[PDB]
Amino acid sequence: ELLKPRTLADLIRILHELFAGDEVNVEEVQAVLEAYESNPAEWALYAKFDQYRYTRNLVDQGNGKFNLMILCWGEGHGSSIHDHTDSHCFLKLLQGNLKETLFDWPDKKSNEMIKKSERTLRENQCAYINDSIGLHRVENVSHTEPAVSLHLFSPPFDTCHAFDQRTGHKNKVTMTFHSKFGIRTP
Ligand SMILES: [Cl-]
Ligand SMILES: [Fe+3]
Repeated sequence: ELLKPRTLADLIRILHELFAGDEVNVEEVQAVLEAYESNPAEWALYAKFDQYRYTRNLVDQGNGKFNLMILCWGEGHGSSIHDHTDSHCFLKLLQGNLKETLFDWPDKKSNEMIKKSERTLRENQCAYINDSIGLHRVENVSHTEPAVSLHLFSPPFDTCHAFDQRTGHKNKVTMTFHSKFGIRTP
């Protein structure tokens, strides 16, 4: 029975219930993420920015079932085109706006990766992707507003691929945490 999360802590408690088993009800998880109304005071601890690129800030390890993290995007910061390592990805906006550009998996032949579509994800909205759907790039294209997003990855993963938009060629990337549980982790 899905109830509205009252706070980030309540959300986390509900997520531990939704991931208690071995499968994932994507629509329920997305609905509860969307229903949490972002409260900046509740997540300020995790919102640690870097001047030069976006940061990944671990919030909860989901009793091993998921990584819940907060990504902090300075003005003009964005990601590579990337996959999600056979995991679910839920992305909820906590502050600002992000542009999500979708791409299909490349063919073996070296070719330009052409976007399928793009959209603007707005405060409190929750997007979903997995490798069966395709690849994406996420960007804060704002010149004046930092963005903050809440990401849930299940199962957790520490590597993925970045794709060269010019060729479709992929390279393995190891993701690093800027902080864990509010503590800077150099
Ligand atoms: Cl992502
Ligand atoms: Fe992603």
